Amino acid sequence: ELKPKVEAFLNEEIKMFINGEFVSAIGGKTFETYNPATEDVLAVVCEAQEEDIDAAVKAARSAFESGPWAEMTTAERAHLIYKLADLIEEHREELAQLEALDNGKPYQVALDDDISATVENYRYYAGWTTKIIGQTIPISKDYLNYTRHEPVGVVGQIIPWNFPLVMSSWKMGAALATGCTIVLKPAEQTPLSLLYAAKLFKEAGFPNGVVNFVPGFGPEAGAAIVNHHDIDKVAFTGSTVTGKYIMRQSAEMIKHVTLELGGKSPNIILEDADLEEAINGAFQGIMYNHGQNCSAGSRVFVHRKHYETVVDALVKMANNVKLGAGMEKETEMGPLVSKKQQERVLNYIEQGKKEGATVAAGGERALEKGYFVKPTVFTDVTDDMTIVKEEIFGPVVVVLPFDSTEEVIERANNSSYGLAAGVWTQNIKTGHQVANKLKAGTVWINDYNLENAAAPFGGYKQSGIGRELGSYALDNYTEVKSVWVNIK
Amino acid sequence: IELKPKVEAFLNEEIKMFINGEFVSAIGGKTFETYNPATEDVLAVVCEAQEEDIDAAVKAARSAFESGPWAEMTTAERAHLIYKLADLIEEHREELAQLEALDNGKPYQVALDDDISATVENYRYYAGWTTKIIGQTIPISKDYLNYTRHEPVGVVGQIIPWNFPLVMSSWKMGAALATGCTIVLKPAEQTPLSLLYAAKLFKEAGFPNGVVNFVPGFGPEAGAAIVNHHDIDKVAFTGSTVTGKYIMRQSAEMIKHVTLELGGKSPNIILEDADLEEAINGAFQGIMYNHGQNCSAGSRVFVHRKHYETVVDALVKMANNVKLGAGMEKETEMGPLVSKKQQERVLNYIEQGKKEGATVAAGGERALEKGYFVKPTVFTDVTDDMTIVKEEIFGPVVVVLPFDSTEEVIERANNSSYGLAAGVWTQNIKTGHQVANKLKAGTVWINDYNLENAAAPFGGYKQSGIGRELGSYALDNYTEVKSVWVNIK
Amino acid sequence: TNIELKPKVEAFLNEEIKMFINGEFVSAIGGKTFETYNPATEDVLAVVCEAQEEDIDAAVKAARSAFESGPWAEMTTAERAHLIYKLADLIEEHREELAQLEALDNGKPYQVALDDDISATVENYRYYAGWTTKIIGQTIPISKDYLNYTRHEPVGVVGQIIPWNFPLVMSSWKMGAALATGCTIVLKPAEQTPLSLLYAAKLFKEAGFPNGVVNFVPGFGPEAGAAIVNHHDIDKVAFTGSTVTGKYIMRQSAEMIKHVTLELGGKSPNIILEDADLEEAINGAFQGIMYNHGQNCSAGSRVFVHRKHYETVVDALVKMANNVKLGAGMEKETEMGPLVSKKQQERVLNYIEQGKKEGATVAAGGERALEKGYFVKPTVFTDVTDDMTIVKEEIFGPVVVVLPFDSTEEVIERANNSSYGLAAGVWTQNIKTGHQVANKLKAGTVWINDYNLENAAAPFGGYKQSGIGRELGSYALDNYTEVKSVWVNIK
Amino acid sequence: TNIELKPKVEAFLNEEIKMFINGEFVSAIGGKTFETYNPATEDVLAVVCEAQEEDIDAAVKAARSAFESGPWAEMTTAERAHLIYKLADLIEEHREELAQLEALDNGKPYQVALDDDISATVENYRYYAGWTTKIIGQTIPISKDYLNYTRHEPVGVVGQIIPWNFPLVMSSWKMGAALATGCTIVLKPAEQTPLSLLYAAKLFKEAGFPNGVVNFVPGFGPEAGAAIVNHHDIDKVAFTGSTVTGKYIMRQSAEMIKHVTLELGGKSPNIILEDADLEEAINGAFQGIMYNHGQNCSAGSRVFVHRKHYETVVDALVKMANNVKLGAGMEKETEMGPLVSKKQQERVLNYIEQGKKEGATVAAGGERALEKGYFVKPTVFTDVTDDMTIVKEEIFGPVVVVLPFDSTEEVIERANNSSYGLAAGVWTQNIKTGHQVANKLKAGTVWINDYNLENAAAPFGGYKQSGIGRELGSYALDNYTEVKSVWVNIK
Ligand SMILES: NC(=O)C1=CN([C@@H]2O[C@H](COP(=O)(O)OP(=O)(O)OC[C@H]3O[C@@H](n4cnc5c(N)ncnc54)[C@H](OP(=O)(O)O)[C@@H]3O)[C@@H](O)[C@H]2O)C=CC1
Ligand code: NA
Ligand code: NA
Ligand code: NA
Ligand code: NA
Ligand code: NA
Ligand code: NA
Ligand code: NA
Repeated sequence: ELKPKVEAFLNEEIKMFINGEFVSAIGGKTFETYNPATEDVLAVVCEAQEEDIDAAVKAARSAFESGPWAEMTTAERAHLIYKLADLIEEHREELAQLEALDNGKPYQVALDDDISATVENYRYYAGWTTKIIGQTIPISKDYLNYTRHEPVGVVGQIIPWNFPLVMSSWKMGAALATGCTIVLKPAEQTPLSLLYAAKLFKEAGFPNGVVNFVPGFGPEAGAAIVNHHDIDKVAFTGSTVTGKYIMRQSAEMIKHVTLELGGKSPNIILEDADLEEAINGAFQGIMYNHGQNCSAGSRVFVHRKHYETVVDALVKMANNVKLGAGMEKETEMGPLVSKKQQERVLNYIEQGKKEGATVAAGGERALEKGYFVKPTVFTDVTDDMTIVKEEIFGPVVVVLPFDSTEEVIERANNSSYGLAAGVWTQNIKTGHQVANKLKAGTVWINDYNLENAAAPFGGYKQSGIGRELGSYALDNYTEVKSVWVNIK
Repeated sequence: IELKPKVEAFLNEEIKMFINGEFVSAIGGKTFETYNPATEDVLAVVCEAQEEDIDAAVKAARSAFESGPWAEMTTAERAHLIYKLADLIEEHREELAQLEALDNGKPYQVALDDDISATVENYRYYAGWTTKIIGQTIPISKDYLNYTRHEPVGVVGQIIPWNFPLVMSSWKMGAALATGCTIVLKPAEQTPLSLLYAAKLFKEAGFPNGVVNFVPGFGPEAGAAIVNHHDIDKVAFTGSTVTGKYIMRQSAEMIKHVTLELGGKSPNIILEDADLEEAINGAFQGIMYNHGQNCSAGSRVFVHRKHYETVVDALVKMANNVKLGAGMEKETEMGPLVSKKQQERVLNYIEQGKKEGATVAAGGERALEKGYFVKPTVFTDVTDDMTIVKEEIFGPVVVVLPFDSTEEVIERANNSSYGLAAGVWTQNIKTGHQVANKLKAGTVWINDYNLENAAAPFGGYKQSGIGRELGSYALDNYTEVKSVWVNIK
Repeated sequence: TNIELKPKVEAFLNEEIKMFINGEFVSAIGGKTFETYNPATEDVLAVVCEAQEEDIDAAVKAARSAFESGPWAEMTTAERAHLIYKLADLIEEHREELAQLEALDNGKPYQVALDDDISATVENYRYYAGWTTKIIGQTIPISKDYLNYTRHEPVGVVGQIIPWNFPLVMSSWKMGAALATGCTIVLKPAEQTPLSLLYAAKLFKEAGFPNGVVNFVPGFGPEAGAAIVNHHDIDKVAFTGSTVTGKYIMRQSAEMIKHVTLELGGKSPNIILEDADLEEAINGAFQGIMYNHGQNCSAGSRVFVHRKHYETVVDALVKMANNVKLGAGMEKETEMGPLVSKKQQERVLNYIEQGKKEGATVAAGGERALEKGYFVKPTVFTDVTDDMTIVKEEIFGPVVVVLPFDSTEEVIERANNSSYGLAAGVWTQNIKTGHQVANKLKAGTVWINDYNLENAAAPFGGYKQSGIGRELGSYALDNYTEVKSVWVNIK
Repeated sequence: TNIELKPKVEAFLNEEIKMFINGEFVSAIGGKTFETYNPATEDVLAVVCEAQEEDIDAAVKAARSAFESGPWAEMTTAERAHLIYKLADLIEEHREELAQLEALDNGKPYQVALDDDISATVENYRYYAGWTTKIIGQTIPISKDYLNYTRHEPVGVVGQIIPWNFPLVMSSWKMGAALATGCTIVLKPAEQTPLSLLYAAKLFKEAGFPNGVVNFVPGFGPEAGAAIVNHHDIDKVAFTGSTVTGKYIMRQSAEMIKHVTLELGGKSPNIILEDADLEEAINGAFQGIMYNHGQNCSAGSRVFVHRKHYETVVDALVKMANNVKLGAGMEKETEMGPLVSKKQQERVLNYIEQGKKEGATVAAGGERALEKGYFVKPTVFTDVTDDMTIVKEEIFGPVVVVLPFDSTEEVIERANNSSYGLAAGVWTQNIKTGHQVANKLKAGTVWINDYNLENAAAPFGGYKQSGIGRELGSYALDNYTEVKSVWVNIK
């Protein structure tokens, strides 16, 4: 049941946020975001067009070059971010509702995970503002040599629909900590939590233009950000094919890019694993957020000695999953985010059936309505298949037996992807050895799907370029200047 | 200057490629010619890497990265190999400086004192990094050990231009090799000699087979095969902004990390309170160093109105007094440009200048009987939207602009797609740092110009580059950060 | 015209001031109390519980327990960070109260306490709260056979002793860094200035610090102080004060092989070169020594002036000194309050007498001021030589010596010819001179065309006998940690 | 079977061993000399000039001048890096000669001196040579009004005292770091082991070090030693040795507010858990203590064993103990040499006697060995309790105590119940337990499924009474630096 501030918010046209003001599109167009558990329209939103992206970029450029954002001390900047975090925490329940409704995930996990992490991320990054240090370099008695880590300037950010608010925080936390200004676009299907959070940027005291939110569609608002001549740097998270596109376009202006694409991450259960823990880790690893997770462990490699114990257990778990609307207290898994996604993963499940794999559970849709799909366990698979090699992005897992550690490493690494990996073993040497050999940005030994503001994440190979979170994200938003002072 | 015996021996034969630790000819036998730009005579004939050879280099590098000594070796051991390489280059210093003078055209004494000495210092610097490329331990929670590993990216493909051939090979390889990567490297068709000579030293220093692979040839074939290679993990390139676009565009298809150092049109600013004597020398050397074939050349000298007339006079005199000649002639101060193609390209820029109405206060035409030479040139009476004021010429051509206020010169300096470097001349402590902070450029020299060192990073803002070379910074380009979480609950 | 007492201050002062141990406000085990005075009036400001050895022992046991188990030991770094953040928010909420206490107890002007001290306190906790999640060790690539990593672990129970010149802010320098690393604390404010800290204690409780993570033990140097210094179970010591007392602390710490951090005095030089911007340099020179009544480690107590400008600077510092409005801290027109105590006033008056005895000239001030309170007139000495006591020794009063010089090489040699090396300032418009002279001065901090600037992010401390180690900045964290190097065989 | 002397070693020993001060080899000012012995034969190995207080003064003046002016003060970081690298190349070229001196002078087996000590020396200089160009300070973004930056300056003239157990390699730990930062050195080798260092001195001269940058003063603790510790012009001190002497060094340093780095003893525990890999763990336990004849600060002198495995490990260590081939270092079959001196033999035999007196069982060894030279049989004590003197104190001989335990919580408590805290080893195949137990042990270094691993890149040092500070790694550089924070007003 709706919180009064959520009811109030949804009782009207959702404005975009530009130069510190809530505004309609210049051309006046609007679009609809739906509630995926019911298919009804949830809200009507102002539709950012190229001309609006261009007003936003002008606002961001002004805030970066002159005014309080440019003049502020690092402590002052830090306090703004810290105050933002406090405000988000205060509106925690309203934001969790907005995510549960717009995105579809269960309210309680949006609150406990998503919202909670957004808060922590902004607090972490506030801490960095006064610590982005450069170097003094002893080279010669004749010169003072030093580097300055300057903000890159105006940055364009594109956010997908699977962790809407949290992902906005990854991107913004680091960029704002360096002193940049932002032009950010949420996904067409999940613009609500961010647009609601814009009230909190204004209230925390952000100067006008520091952040600008332009909801809209990829090919118009999206592309306007990527192709914009006055945007200094771009960051994107999405499909590998759209990633290729952003990079291609960014080339035209020798523009730095940061991308986090998808994956087909392996979750490995070795013979000496703690089988109880590994099975729960294997199930959560794919099923968390309905499989709508870049780093989902969509390949559970299990040691031949435990294939059957595991495959059984995952089937019983997969059946037990209570599907429902996110705003229902008993819902464990919600629906996918859109009809397009629902089709897209149903078409993977069949494409896989037509390829010869068999279904130990799921493989269809769920409930009377909503963009739902049953949690699905595939069995009898081969490394060359479509469903083994490609990111499905639904709650579908392929389980593969193996007979040697050297084999599982080779097969785990035989992929164009390399976002993440899990390794379950109790042996100290094996766990480090294997994690060392896996070609992925993040490896969890005896766990899976753990993220924190302080630990970087991202892909090797076609899973991305660069890293998000940690100190590391900060380098994406900086231009290093080397100053030499002749003191001969 | 007389040829060294080891140079003579080297040029007395077909110049071979280096792949998998062996000197070899192109698989299909093709060869090409490199010239002596001061004479136009062929200097040597070289084996010509084709796509298939790049394929062989890449497989050798893949194998040396995945298994064998370079993969097993301690950081100390890798470091010592790199240190032994530097000692060897130092030993062959005179031979290498000769090759560079003959093949590139620059004067022998500066190749020795500058290029070859910097190459040695860069490898020594980077050897020191092997044992210090540290990751982090991150305290987050009592229930986990969190740590990062900075792993070498793998096989890296590198393309270097022709203006600082040996040194630029060192910028690239120093950092890559320090992280544990393996290299497929392509020198410019115009200047493959110093690199291919130096290959001997990689072998003798004890590099294992395939750790480094040198494939000379042409951009459209050898270059493209590197850029497009499915098994090359990361690429680095130095050159024109236009080819840079190409490289990044191509790298997109594989989600491949890029490092680029492109051109510039760097401002060199003389403020009113500058030590005008030192400023004049810095202005002149900032453009004329290496015949202007320098990314960071101070190609736009901005001069406070009060001093404009005075420094234009001096740069004109200095221009007209430089001794043009063959690099291997001891009286030479400036050699020719690198190729007929560059000589015409630059000449074309000067014509466009005159035609756009700028004045030629000095130079403006070719020099001597043969060779790709161009007279030092000073353009005057110029304006911000002129082709010559805005575009990288890459020859010994300067454009001199007067200005009236500091806010003005900052704005006009920054009004460019480029942002590689800048010079600021002032004796005031506040003005010098204030102006340096406001310039959009990777490197600013206060009361100096054109200084590089292994320890200080270099690169561009805007369309002058992505990423940095030199210093600790370069290392981040050759690494993949891995975050490991160990549940200890 | 009086600044009106804050109701919460009045309430605080209306009762015995308790100490803080294991999360509770308590009296001393033996019931002793001591008096703290208002140095402007000489009246008693409050009666405060006096910590004895037995009380330090109780605080150390509490701290030990909070470090070894309990929430502080189990909390994530984010959670520890949030505690620090909220404590800085509470400090800010009580900004006026805490500034009135500084003014009343220490003597300094209220507006300065507010704008400087309290605000710096707040920022210092905010800064350090940011470091909690960022205190990182290394992964070291050595060999394929081993995973090599280091951990920067909190050293443990830390003993901290704070002087009286910047009471609250000094407590924050000490505690912010240490708390950021996960340490637990036993801290002693100065006998003369225990109030601001004991009031602050309400705020540590309110923010939610677990029991015993911080422990405040007011009292005397020889009983409470020495008990901290000499305690078998305090893992590390931090101190700021006199160079003589510093020696004692290090000598005692030798017996347990205990890491020590110390910030001691100085005789910092403030150098005006020929090409200085004279108007800015005169103001810097005057504030450099007069700020906080000269009760400042880094005070530019030696003003070196290039021969050309010497007389011009002397005349200006004389006029400025004579124009200072002295008065109580809690009075709005006050620009410079009294010295912290009778003993300190007597100490500086003696130094002035020595200066006169030794042949120096009192160009201005040089005696006590007003009817009541520990006041001393801002003082300017001329006709001094390098071998004089007043030029070599820390006075810790609003007293300055002015010295002319003829060359840069000379001033650098004279500035460095001292046992001290806390700070220096250099005034010159020339880019090369600025940096060259900063490079040559043996001081932990050098201000070029400024003076007395401090920030949470920038380290502070002494060369030579001005100290060991640094406070503030990232640097201050390493004094609070032990480095553990872990080798994991992965062969 | 004797290892044949190298011509150069024979030529060196053929004469009086000179000291090295201001780039030249010279006699003591007062003509005094002392004898260093060969601990396997008890014969005099060489006569060496004995540095007095007057000699140390000469060395300090030389180092001071080298630090303040001349080539070392003007060299670029690359140039100073090159000197370090060349020195390492020279050490490598004389590897056999240096390993022979170590064996002869210290008594350790030649092959070990070679493969270990002398190769670690080389690598240690190569490592620190690489740091020369990378000792960076910070640019700190604080305000648009200022450029804030720090400089990590060399502290200056550093006094270094090194013991006799790893002569040459210890000199390298200390000088590598301190030389990388740009400091100058006054170093003293142990009375008993001056040869390898004085021989090495030729290499510093040959590598091209400027006059005075390194100065070697061999002699005695209470004369040459104390004079370093007490010199007014030495800016920092570093010492390795006994707790008791460490206390003295820190007490003396207090007088000048001088930074101290100390590595003292330990009683390190080597823990074998129930799921350990027993074969690996037994070898590691045995080597953990027997390496270098037990003359090792980090020696696993307390072998803790899980009850299940206690008797198996005891029998195994008894058998290995009695199988070691004792002999001269210069004899090819030698596995363990003598102790360094009659005095050290008398001390360890004393300890063994006390062990027997307090009720412990000598399961093996426990007496002297051979007919001449300072040998002691590898010894294994059982039937031991935590409060015995041999369990608590550092023996510094090839003596070990074996103790069973029944829970992991118990062994952490017993291992940590010590004033020492140098190192620990943990043997277990479980990923969780390894890290957990490593995290809870209070030791500077923890090896998981190994023991006695050292590397230039990894820090080493003690918690508690085992020391202050760290050596090796990037960390060791901080000990040789003074941090200067520069503020440039750019308003
Ligand atoms: N900042 C700098 O240091 C440099 C800037 N430039 C800029 O470029 C201008 C023209 O010179 P130009 O050499 O034509 O510039 P390009 O950018 O085309 O070439 C730069 C280098 O890249 C190689 N190359 C060319 N095409 C490809 C390709 N498709 N794939 C991979 N590699 C390729 C060339 O090899 P090859 O020589 O074999 O053809 C050359 O060594 C110069 O006047 C200057 O403005 C050029 C060089 C360096
Ligand atoms: Na929606
Ligand atoms: Na990639
Ligand atoms: Na050529
Ligand atoms: Na008081
Ligand atoms: Na000191
Ligand atoms: Na001896
Ligand atoms: Na200690």
